[PDB]
Amino acid sequence: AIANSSIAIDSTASVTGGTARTVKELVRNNSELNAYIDEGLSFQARKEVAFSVKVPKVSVSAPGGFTQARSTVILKSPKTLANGNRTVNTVSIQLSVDPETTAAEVTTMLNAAAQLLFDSDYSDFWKAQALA
Amino acid sequence: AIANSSIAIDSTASVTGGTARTVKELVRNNSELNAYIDEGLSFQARKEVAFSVKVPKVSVSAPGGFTQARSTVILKSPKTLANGNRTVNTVSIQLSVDPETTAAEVTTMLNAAAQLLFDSDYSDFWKAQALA
Amino acid sequence: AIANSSIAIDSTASVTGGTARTVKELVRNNSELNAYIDEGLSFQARKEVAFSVKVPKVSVSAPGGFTQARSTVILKSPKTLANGNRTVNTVSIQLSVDPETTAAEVTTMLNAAAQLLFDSDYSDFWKAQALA
Amino acid sequence: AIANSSIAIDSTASVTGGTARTVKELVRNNSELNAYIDEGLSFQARKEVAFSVKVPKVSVSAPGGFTQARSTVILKSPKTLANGNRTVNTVSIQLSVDPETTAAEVTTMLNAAAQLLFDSDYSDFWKAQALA
Amino acid sequence: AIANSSIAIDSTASVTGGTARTVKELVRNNSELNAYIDEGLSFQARKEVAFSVKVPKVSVSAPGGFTQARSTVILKSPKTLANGNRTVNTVSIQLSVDPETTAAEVTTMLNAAAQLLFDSDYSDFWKAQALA
Amino acid sequence: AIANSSIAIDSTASVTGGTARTVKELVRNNSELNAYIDEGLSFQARKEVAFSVKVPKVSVSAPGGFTQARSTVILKSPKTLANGNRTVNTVSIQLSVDPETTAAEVTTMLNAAAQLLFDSDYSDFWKAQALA
Repeated sequence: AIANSSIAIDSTASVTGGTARTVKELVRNNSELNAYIDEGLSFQARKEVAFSVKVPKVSVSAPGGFTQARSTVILKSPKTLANGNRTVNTVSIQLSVDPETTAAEVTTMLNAAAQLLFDSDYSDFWKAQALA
Repeated sequence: AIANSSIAIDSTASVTGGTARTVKELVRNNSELNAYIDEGLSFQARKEVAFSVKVPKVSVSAPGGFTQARSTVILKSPKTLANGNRTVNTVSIQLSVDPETTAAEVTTMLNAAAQLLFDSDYSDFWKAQALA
Repeated sequence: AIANSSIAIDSTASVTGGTARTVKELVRNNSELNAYIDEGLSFQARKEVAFSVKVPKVSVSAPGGFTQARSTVILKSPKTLANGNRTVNTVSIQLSVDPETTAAEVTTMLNAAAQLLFDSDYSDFWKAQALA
Repeated sequence: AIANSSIAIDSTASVTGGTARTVKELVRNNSELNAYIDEGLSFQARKEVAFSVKVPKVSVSAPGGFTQARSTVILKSPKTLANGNRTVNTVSIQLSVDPETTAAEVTTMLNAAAQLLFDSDYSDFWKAQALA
Repeated sequence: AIANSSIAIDSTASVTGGTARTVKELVRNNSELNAYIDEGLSFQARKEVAFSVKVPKVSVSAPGGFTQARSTVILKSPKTLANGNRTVNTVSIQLSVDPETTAAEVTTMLNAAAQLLFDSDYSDFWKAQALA
Repeated sequence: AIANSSIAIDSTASVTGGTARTVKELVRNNSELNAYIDEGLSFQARKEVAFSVKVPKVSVSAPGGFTQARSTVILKSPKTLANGNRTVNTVSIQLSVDPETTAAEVTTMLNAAAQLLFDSDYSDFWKAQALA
């Protein structure tokens, strides 16, 4: 259903229901912030999420003088299989903007990308792996 | 920010306001879709979200037996600089689950990851690039 | 200027007027803090003061026995030029005392150094680069 | 105390109390001016301060054509240890500005850097070497 | 003494002596956290307590799946001897516990372990090394 | 948490939870004392705490005359895991302090160290290894 879909641009996103958890910080080091979501689960099945930041550096290429500012979030979800082996399902979110980018342009990018992974038109692409 | 933030697990995410754009496919093949968000803009200033897919491959030495079902989305965003040059800002979202994962465990991961895109708690992390 | 100038040793330095900004931490680790003075500016035009630290290392062939306690601060300041390029002006302050130094001696040193930053006598030296 | 601190930007700094000394100039050569603060002390315990200037030169890199203009001040504080060996405690202040920088932009930098080493919060960073 | 000493298991440990100091962190380095207790002492005579973690790593050995989660706390209390030189008196504590263990057991173990070091029975053991 | 945690120096540590068990010694071997807490558990499920002393030895090095007097306590709490096997969760404590130390400072150190392990700020550090 990635075809004539629909997405609201420059819109406010909200969340209703669910169970409010808490992101507990574990270690901040090496431009990385390791944390975990507290759902009252065991250590082997947590919801660890890692926040990392890559600050821009001066360059000669990169038309504007500096490399892009990258911000990456990886959410880890341990899954237990039928046999009993443990696997981790991950979602990575990486945002690379030029340092000249305004906060309103980043907000538009953030909100449009949020609906890209919760709008119903993309359900089969994420779950069924269906391009059309 | 990233420290004591709350995320509503297994909630419903919606959108209000904004302008409804259609998204129109440009090019296909192979296991790779290319589209663009139509908002009445020029050819160089259009959004252009891309959709990639990596099907589960039958491995041997892996949990479950197969490799993971990778599904990537990249939203591009052209921006013109103070020197007149042209660059692109991107948001890359990769979902990597095992094929044994159910749709409901995937709908939870997407909703959790979508919240760390638009939740007000993680704003200084994306725009100010402030880990804490 | 630098010739017959007067510096008030062991005085009290204060500030009047101006706008009170908060300074916000960006990134930590390791023995290196990074912050930014928040004055409602864009990401490329923010102050961004950084804090470094070198702890006293126990040497052998040194006065007192250990190496010196180094403490560095670098205030950055973005500036755009007449050709549209971006550069950074910096102020670097390094304090290097022996571990046996008392707090009042460090207070005196910091007061003298601060005086040799804002005293009207040393204005041509910083801006006009006039040695005398 | 480098966290939610406070600094006045574009403010006037003043000094009260203390004992007005005099900076007597010793040697002015090689883009350097050696001087000493006169407190009626011995030669082995003076408050020697060195002023150095590094003028910009033409370049092809350095986006604006010139290297930065640097002004350095080193204040030396002889300390006598318990055993009896003599060490020197130094404070370096290096200001590097692009030559296009206005005098108001330099004044703002100087005033912010002044409070960076006399505000009561950073007292823990300079003496205790405490990042937070 | 040690023999026939009584320990109250699963007990709340209070404390009432006053002199509420503050643990201020200094550096972080590699998966560590070096802090110090702010009591107003000298710079090289303060009590620095260091924290460290050694999060479990998935092994093939370790009958239970993988290594334990050890947490260390070293409290360094410096001392000036009569002869004149300096020495540090340290108190290290480690918590090598299997990651599957619950938080109630850890609280039980922490209380039982901390029930030593202030119980009157062990006073001579900690001070005079009176084993028997 | 660890940052800005308060510890009350020179404090009386009480305990009120009940369940007054008894430490019964088992063996002595070489300058050691292996005991166990009598809670009615099984033979290989009881908690054994081992005490050991390492009295000073007159050296030529050791700036203070001779090595420190160390006292170790290891609390071994056994645990049966879900997989079925058995493991031990241990809490070791050491007091390597210089023999010239008075008993008052040793008591201060023991109170400060035992003020950890039951303080609320360090709960997350001991349980989830939440350094930051």
